[PDB]
Amino acid sequence: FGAISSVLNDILSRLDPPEAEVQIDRLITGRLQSLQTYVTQQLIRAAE
Amino acid sequence: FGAISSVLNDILSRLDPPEAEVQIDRLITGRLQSLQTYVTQQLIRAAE
Amino acid sequence: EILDITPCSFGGVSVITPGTNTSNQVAVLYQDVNCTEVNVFQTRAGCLIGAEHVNNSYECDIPIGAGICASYQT
Amino acid sequence: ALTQPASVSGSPGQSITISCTGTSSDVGSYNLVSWYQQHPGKAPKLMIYEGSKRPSGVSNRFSGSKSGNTASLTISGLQAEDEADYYCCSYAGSSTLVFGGGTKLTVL
Amino acid sequence: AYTNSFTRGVYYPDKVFRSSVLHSTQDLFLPFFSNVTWFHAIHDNPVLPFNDGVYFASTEKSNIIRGWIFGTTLDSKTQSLLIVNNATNVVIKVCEFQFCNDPFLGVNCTFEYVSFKNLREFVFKNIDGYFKIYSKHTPINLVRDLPQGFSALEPLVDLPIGINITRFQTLLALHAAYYVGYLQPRTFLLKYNENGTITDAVDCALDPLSETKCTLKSFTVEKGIYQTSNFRVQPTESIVRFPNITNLCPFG
Amino acid sequence: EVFNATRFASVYAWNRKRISNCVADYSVLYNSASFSTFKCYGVSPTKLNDLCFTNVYADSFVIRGDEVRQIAPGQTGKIADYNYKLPDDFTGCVIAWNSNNLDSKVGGNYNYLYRLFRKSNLKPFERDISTEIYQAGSTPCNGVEGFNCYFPLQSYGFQPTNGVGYQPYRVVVLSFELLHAPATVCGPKKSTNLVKNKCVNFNFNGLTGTGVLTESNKKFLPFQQFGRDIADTTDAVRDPQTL
Amino acid sequence: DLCFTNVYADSFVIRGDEVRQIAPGQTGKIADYNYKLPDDFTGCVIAW
Amino acid sequence: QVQLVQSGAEVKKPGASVKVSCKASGYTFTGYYMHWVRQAPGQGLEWMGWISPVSGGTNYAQKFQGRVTMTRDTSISTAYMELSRLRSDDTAVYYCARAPLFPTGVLAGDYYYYGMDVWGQGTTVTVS
Ligand SMILES: *[C@@H]1O[C@H](CO)[C@@H](O)[C@H](O)[C@H]1NC(C)=O
Ligand SMILES: *[C@@H]1O[C@H](CO)[C@@H](O)[C@H](O)[C@H]1NC(C)=O
Ligand SMILES: *[C@@H]1O[C@H](CO)[C@@H](O)[C@H](O)[C@H]1NC(C)=O
Repeated sequence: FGAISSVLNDILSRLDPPEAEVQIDRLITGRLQSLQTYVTQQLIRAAE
Repeated sequence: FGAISSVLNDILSRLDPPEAEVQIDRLITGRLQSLQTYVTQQLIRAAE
Repeated sequence: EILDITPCSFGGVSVITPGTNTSNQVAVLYQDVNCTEVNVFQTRAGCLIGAEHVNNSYECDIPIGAGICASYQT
Repeated sequence: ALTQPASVSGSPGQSITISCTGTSSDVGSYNLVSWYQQHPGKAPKLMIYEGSKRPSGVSNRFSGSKSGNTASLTISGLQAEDEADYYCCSYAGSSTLVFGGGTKLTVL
Repeated sequence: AYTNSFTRGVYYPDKVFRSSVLHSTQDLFLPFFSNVTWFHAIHDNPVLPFNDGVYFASTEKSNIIRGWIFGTTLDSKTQSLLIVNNATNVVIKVCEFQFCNDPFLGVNCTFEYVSFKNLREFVFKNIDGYFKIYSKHTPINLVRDLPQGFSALEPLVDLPIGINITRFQTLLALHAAYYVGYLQPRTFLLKYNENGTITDAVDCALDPLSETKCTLKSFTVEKGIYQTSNFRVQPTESIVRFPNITNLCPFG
Repeated sequence: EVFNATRFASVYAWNRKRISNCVADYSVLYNSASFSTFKCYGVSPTKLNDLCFTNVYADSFVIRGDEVRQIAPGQTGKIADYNYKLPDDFTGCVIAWNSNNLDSKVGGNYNYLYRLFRKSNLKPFERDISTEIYQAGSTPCNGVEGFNCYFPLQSYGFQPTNGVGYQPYRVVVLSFELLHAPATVCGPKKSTNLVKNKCVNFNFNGLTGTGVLTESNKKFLPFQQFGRDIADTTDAVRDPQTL
Repeated sequence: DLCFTNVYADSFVIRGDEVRQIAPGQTGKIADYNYKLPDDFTGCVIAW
Repeated sequence: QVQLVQSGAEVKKPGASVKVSCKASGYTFTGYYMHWVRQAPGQGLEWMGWISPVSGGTNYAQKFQGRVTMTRDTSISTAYMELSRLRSDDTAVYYCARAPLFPTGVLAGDYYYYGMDVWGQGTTVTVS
């Protein structure tokens, strides 16, 4: 979702906070969007 | 949601437009995501 | 002079086939388009290639659309 | 390969002119004309560049012009110091920035 | 001469260990059932381009093919990669050697390394100046053409030469037919068994059946109907439309 | 051999040294105050002796004082487009120091040349030594210079009386690359004792995590270093010391 | 392919010797007492 | 302060070769096409060639094309001219010529303009 790598350990060990923060921000925004889609699908499937 | 403060008036009175625009963008993005979650929960509850 | 502008042929294509251990024959259907710019059957659902149009009606195996569908028979 | 007078004579205060003709290919086609002045036992000193432009420091009394294939150096108000040789040149197609017969200006 | 490439031209795309998984990835691979050039060595070694990597296949019985050269001009004017193998030693160089009119073998140096019945498959590619060479040897019993089968190539050589290469050539041992083909950026779905070996591969740039295979991420598609992104017809030309403005400028 | 070298190369013909299988403490690059410029973009300079990469390349040259600011991703200029182009996604660092006392003759050091005329921008990490006469005009230049045909290279005037902006600056750049190959060059990072069957913080070639390492039976190929899962997480690891 | 706001056409007749005196920063009788061209001249001149 | 020192006088036998030195300073040496201009005693001035200390590029006169070899050593910032197969009309005073501008005037016609700094004198007397 715009990050340099999907694993957070590489960003935590390589990049400094001034950019690791925005990388983590992008990663967590993508992950929360995916989790919201997943829980909405699970909710409609549970309703069915 | 990444902003320096949850209140908008302080951001408008403390920051310049070049950064106040980005702060407002982040704030409205977070509020819009929360509103999407809330209206999805409301639609599910209304269907039930 | 007036000239109407129309987006040319575009529409979600699809491909139908039976199971793998049954056969390797396959059919391709260009939907909601007339494949004139591309054993062809032209119906309201577009144009299907690979299958043969048969007038004898049978039970619908894999639904294609517009009351028409395909099967794998001799 | 250019043709200027070998010596021109003038009086003090008078406006004298020394021309030099090249060809239709060197002067008649290029505003790359050159005018030097040299004193005896001294290095050649540029007077006029690009047909009519004066380099920094050159006195205004030296004026440049060109007509077809002949360039012209006009010295208004001749002075005793104006006694020297003048060497015009024109780009010749290759090498390079040479000149005419050279003209000794004498002030009677 | 030309021949077929039914299932050859597969290799390990990376060095990550997998087991019993269907992994799809896009990389430079040989298109299946494509026409590849064929050469003989009876009673023949031209220069072939190196645009986007090369796949080579050698059917040997007495080790005739013994050298390969990569470069641009091949006249000792620029750097060229030379790889040779004399039956007990493997010599790899990148120096600028003086080549004759027809280099062969009779029975500015920045790198130097010194170490039918046999089908040897190789693949050579260049990624950001890194020359990658994969290989795989097998015993076969065929003289006519290339035997049909599936076999992956293990990573063998990786050299950071950084030399721009556009042509290559082979070198025999005079006192041996071989096939050459080109690679394309294709998407392949490979199956890794419990042993981690590539047992099957599907190229969904050939037929819609393999396209549905790439779609469902499985080597077996059930009875049904599916597809992917739509195919759109491209414009043939560009039509510029502008007024015939009558007002002119009175420059006359 | 780079910093303490008696001589360097030109701008376009920069010296490129590839390093493999070595250690670098990087402490000498921090305490030394002789470096006028030290800009690390891809990796933070403080967190350098604890990461590890596959390969590294050092490109050294000598430029003008005004061109020192041209070594940056996305930066444009004469040297940035005709002598040395840096990619936008550059993972490395740049060091630069003034040496006007060394690379400057009493009358001017003209041994350094730089490319100023080229009909196209250079590629990232591209080296061009084309001495062909540049064609500025429309007339063809068949090996003859002059009008509309100028030399593609120009010499530097390095005099001890020039200003700080026109002083010779030695500039080196370190570019790191990390592939699936075993990581070769990084800090010393002395290996700790290996402990099995315990929840501990593991670190392998920069890959840091927390987990329990246990004996395995998966036969990994000699060129297979790390093993990933469906979720792109590491499942098996090869000890960089013993097979 | 570039089209501007306004055009100014200055038309006159000079001598054969003055044909070289029509340029930015020219010296001469015509270039000083009759018609002078600015140094930042953005245009063109056609003489026949 | 552009300083320019030319080598000393020479006497030569005809058909031989003569080499004149030309040491420059006080300016950016390599940034100039430097010419070589000769003049017979009491005659007109005669240009011979020029050189770029940068890239060694040079160009001679067709009259001199073949008999003149012009070199330079930018380290000591010193140009050199040689004329082989000498003869009688070669007896003359020779100079170099440092040019006005820099050829960073991309199309500033450099260096087809001039010699602003000329050298003292080099008298070549080719007499048997
Ligand atoms: C394919 O396999 C299934 C499951 O074993 C079997 O029922 C079916 O008959 C097979 N298809 C054919 C054509 O034999
Ligand atoms: C579709 O194309 C076929 C020719 O392939 C033509 O006969 C038919 O009339 C077309 N139908 C329409 C609706 O244009
Ligand atoms: C995998 O490797 C093991 C180890 O030798 C071997 O016994 C087995 O036959 C191989 N194949 C499978 C499917 O396990």
